[PDB]
Amino acid sequence: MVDYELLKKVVEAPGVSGYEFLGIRDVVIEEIKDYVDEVKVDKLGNVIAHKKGEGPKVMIAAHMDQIGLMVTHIEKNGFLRVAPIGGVDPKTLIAQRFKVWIDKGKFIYGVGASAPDWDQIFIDIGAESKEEAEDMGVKIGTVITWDGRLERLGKHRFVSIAFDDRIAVYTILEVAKQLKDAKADVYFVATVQEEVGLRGARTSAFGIEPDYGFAIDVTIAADIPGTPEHKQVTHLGKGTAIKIMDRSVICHPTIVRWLEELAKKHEIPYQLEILLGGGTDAGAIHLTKAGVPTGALSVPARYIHSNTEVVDERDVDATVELMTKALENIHELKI
Amino acid sequence: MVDYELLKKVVEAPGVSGYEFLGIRDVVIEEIKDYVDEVKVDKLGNVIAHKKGEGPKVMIAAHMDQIGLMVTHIEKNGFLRVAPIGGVDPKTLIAQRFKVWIDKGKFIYGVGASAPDWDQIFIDIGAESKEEAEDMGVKIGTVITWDGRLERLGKHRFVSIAFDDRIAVYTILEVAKQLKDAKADVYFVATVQEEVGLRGARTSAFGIEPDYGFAIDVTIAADIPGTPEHKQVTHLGKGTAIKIMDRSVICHPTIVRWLEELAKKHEIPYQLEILLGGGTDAGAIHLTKAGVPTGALSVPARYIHSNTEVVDERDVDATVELMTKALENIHELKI
Amino acid sequence: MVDYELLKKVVEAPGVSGYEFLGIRDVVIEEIKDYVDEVKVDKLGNVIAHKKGEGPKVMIAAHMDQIGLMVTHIEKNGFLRVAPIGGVDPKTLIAQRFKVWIDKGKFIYGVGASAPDWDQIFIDIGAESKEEAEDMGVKIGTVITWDGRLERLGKHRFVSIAFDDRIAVYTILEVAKQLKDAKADVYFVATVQEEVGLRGARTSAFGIEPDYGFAIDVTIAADIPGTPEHKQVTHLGKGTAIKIMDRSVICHPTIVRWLEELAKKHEIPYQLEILLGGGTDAGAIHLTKAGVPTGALSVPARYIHSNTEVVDERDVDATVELMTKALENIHELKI
Amino acid sequence: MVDYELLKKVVEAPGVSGYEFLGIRDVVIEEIKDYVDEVKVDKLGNVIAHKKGEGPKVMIAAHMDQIGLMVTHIEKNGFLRVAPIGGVDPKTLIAQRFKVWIDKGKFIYGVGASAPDWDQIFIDIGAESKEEAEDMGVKIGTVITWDGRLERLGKHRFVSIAFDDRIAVYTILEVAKQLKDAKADVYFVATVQEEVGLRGARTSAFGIEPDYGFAIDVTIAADIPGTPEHKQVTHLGKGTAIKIMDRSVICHPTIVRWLEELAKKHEIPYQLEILLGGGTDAGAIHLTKAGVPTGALSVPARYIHSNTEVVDERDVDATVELMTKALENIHELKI
Amino acid sequence: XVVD
Amino acid sequence: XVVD
Amino acid sequence: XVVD
Amino acid sequence: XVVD
Ligand SMILES: [Zn+2]
Ligand SMILES: [Zn+2]
Ligand SMILES: [Zn+2]
Ligand SMILES: [Zn+2]
Ligand SMILES: [Zn+2]
Ligand SMILES: [Zn+2]
Ligand SMILES: [Zn+2]
Ligand SMILES: [Zn+2]
Repeated sequence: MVDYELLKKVVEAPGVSGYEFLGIRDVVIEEIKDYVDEVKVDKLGNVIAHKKGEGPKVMIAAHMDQIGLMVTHIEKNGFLRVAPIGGVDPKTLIAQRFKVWIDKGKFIYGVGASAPDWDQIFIDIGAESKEEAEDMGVKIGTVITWDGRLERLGKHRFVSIAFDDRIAVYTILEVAKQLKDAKADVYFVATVQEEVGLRGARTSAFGIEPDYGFAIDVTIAADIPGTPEHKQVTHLGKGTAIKIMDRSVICHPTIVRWLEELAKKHEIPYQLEILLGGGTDAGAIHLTKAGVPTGALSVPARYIHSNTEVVDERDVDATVELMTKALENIHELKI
Repeated sequence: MVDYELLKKVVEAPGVSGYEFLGIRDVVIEEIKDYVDEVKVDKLGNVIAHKKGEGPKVMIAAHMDQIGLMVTHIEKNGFLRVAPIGGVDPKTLIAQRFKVWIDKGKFIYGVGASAPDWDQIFIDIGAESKEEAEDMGVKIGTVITWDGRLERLGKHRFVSIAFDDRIAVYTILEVAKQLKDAKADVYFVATVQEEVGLRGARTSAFGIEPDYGFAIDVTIAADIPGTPEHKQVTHLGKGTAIKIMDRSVICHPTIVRWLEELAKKHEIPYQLEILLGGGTDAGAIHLTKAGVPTGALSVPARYIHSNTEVVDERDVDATVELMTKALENIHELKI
Repeated sequence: MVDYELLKKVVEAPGVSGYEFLGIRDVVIEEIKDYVDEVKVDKLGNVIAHKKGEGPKVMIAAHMDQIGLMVTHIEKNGFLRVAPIGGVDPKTLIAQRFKVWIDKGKFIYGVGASAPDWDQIFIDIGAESKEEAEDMGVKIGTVITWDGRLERLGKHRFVSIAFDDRIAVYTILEVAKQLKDAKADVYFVATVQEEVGLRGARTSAFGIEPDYGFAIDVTIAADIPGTPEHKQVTHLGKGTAIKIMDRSVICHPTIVRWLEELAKKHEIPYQLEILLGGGTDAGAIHLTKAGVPTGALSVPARYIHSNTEVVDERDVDATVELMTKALENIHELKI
Repeated sequence: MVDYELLKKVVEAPGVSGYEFLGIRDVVIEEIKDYVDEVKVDKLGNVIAHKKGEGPKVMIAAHMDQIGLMVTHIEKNGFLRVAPIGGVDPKTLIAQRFKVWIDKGKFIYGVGASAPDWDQIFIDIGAESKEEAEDMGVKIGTVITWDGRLERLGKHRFVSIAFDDRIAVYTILEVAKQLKDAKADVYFVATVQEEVGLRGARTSAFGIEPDYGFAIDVTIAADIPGTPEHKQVTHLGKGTAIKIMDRSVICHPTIVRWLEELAKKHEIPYQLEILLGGGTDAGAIHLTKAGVPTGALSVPARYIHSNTEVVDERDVDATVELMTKALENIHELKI
Repeated sequence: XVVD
Repeated sequence: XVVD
Repeated sequence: XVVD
Repeated sequence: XVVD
């Protein structure tokens, strides 16, 4: 149901917050340029892909940065100490393999070791001293990601590192490929630094000054053992999730119901999402300048912020379909 | 290695967040005006010193507000209750002497008394009743700072109140004095209210709309007894600290390495800084309008947010030197 | 320094306790048969490779079983519950990828989820119901291993699943290849079920009735950050570890010193090992029938019982060398 | 569905570990002798009933010892202090009636009294002094069992003391009665001291030296209120339980699946069993001499190790049937 | 049943 | 996903 | 220095 | 390695 090869390219490219230029940036540019009129990279590194059209100016954002680690110190015996880039849980770093990036397109393996707190965590790269670790290319500031790869789980699901929005990056790439003569001036944006504060979405939205804003991200799917039914949030395979509100934004009620009605009309499976906490790019977009009415479509995902996030292709397809239909009909929307 | 008299003037002038106009503002204006083309004070009180030049527009910010206390209530027997202005730790107020500001350039002494929490802290000014305290000039809203003075510690170090950036204010004053025919349109800004939320940096950056942003502040130097080596952050005397990232900002990687290369080329001692938390003016500057590539140079400081902060003159000189070199070569920077 | 391809073959073959026949068994037989006179598989599944010689009958054991998981229940929504095979720590199962074995040479991926205890752990294989999980080939009793692969760490180290003795299996394969006309009747044994109680070593030793017994296994290398020097046990790269005693056996003092003297004479790096707990096949071998004088050589390993165990090739080579020298000179040993 | 009178005889005969000769031994001999060629009692007290046949030598073990208490001290006022024989939980001794055995076939009543720990437990036999208790026949070493009797619970269930394997003793007696001209050399063994360490099974298996081993015991049936579905282990009435593994043994995979296939072929209800802990006679049998491939059939039982254990006749019949079919077809088994 |  |  |  |  999804373009597996394309999904693999987007999830496996490195790109931690602030360092998206090391891999994911070029993948997004290469895969979207032939479907838009112009592609530009702004000050902070956001990739802005503009598809000219006659209608409301619409910004669709999917963050391309992923959570990771940064080397803070190299111990006398070669072990590495780290700081989190984004909301990383120490429990997900123990007895795990990592890719320690020594240069663009170059990495060496590392092992995470030693509930665990940050001053107890360290990375072993096989060095015997600080000098050897440095000769291997490691320095204070070296970025690290899990050694994760995309794989299939059963008939419709997948496991991978960084679905937390590389699945949304995949989604906008697919939407850009499907969109044909839409009555709207579209700006697809692969935003930077969402994991550290919705930073890229804030600056790109300011520059674009859209009439309507849309974010595509993952949302909590806690439909797992031991979770009370009312706390599951979303269910895998039950459709794209239309966000009503999360801690960072209360989606415009008119857009929420407009999306719900569009889903019903085109027989696209969907579910309604409400989060007690969490934050998404929409949280920044809607507060741009004099205000921007916004909505958000989310891909349900289990085990978010780990090397083993899980999504369902049926929900991904539903998200691509609903966003495409939204762009084709937004010229009629009356707020 | 530093202009001791000038440093004393900047650290001993009162200027708590929101009330910088009571002392530090005038000191900054007086000490920088003869080295720039124009000096202006904006809406919130930021001091903007413009030095015209041919090149990129660059904003260099150092916050002039310091942490302190504000009177919230006067007890029946004349004792004062207080609220913190900025991140003040009660442990630093016990058995300490304070300057209670009753007017611009006028203060009376106070003694802090009674781990301690805020409802247990009080200030004794020698009054016997609420009426006497009021006759002495105290009111709800009266601001208070520690009674601290600059002194030397050994050959290269110093102890003082408010190094937490008055050392950066000193730094930009020195940079302004050294800068000669730089190929850049420079805006030196002594920002207000950094301690309560990077507020002054946000509004001044919006008005200036710089091409490049730089903040100068203090950073953690925990190179003291009992601290694990990987948690020391920076070391006094080992150079100016080039910030890679803190909780408020991920400095532009190109600027970070550009600064590091400049330091190496000009033989300026430096060290790399990463903070798990903390916040600096750069956190506001870089998110201005459509985004601003930023960097930050920090002065390592021990015992931050107290009346006894400690810095090393060698790191201060390195910061002045590197910032000066950065401004002289920024016209060549390619991001 | 090691035959990388051979090591990869032995560590990546599945073979949890009691189910060694699913993969590792055939690898051992195939890789050792051309270097011995006869290869037999006994009642419990031990692989006994006999190399005829004139001298003392010697048994050298390396366990081929690895720790893993077994499906105990399939939840209504397709999730799997598990029980440990061997000493598995729940902390090493969180946000990890697994190979769920549905048949010999056939697996599907699984994700571990939800300090964690066993009733909180579960595996997600992408199934939506118990029926779907069963159609995918899963049943009560299905065995599972981590999805781990051999990789290099720096110049001399490696990371892999199951070094906990697949490194010893590799060692005996190498010893069998190097041994030439040794004055000893050698029995190389790849034992089963060591992780659940030194079971295979007990039954194979009974049948062989050796004059001398030797076990090769991994031992604790806790030469990592935060560990007191006296609690490190062994150090990676400092040589093969000659076991003095662990909780399961007090190696014969004459053999211990004989091995130490042999190491010195042939300039083979070595270190002495003492464990407060732990257990090894020697613990069963030495108590066979009327008693068997035994010794044990261990390969120092970090992060034992996880998907990211780490060893140093220099210690592995030292172990191969010392065991080979021991077999060539054991005919002179006088106990 | 079961021979009620025979079951009553086996469960109500006294026979705590080490003292099986006081009652259960003679019951087993009397009830099995007419169905075998010879009956012998070995050194430790195991009852070995041999039924000659042409085929593999097979040992089928069911332990005849039951848990109980032993008098450790007689207080000045006649109360008795006790030590457990086997894994007895103090909570099952409070306000309970006991049979205090003063001689073979002679007992007096006792009452257990005073979560409870061992130094708080005591038995009241109505004596007023130590001397009176001794005159009544009690001494240090006197054994005690609960005063329990077999009774029916509904249509298919029963409640009784010592089902924990007297139900297996009943099973082998029934199998011995049904077995006709089996192609196997069968040794039915009522083992001693299983509750204190699988002791009788170890020595009898050594002497018999079987080609195949089978144990019949009870297993956990936690299909009661408040127990999570994945922790129920087995369900009453759902069939004989084929053991895959428990803490003491990993049943030979070939035998496990062979038994499962036999059950399917003969339409005998069965369920698969996996225990995180627990121990059974198979744990000793399979490690005999050079190893013995073994399997185990268990009777699901609720409230194990108490005076009120509960089993379902349908599971008991299924166990008798499957074991009988196994013995009749074992000559074809190829391991 | 050792244990339970 | 900030937070989770 | 916000925080420390 | 039983135990660790
Ligand atoms: Zn039992
Ligand atoms: Zn029992
Ligand atoms: Zn996200
Ligand atoms: Zn996220
Ligand atoms: Zn500051
Ligand atoms: Zn501060
Ligand atoms: Zn081992
Ligand atoms: Zn082990």
